Amino acid sequence: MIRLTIEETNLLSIYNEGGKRGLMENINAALPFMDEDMRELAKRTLAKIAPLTENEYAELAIFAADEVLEHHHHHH
Repeated sequence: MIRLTIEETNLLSIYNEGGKRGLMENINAALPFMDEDMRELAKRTLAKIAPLTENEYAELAIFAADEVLEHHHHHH
C-alpha cells in the first residue's frame, strides 16, 4: 500500500469507478472538462497507480477525502 496525500486521493474520489482502470479512463476522457490545477494533479496521482493493479487500488479505496469534508460540508 502506497501513501497518497489528501489532494491526490480526493481528486481520485471525483472519478473513482471501475477500479483504477475506469478511474484513469474517467480522468483522461474528462481532462478538457476538468480544471487546469485538477488536470496537472491528475497526471501525478495516476502515475502512482500506474505500477499498481485493481487489487492495490481497492486497498486504498479512497482513504484521504474525508479530511476536506469539514471545510464546507456538501449535503449528502
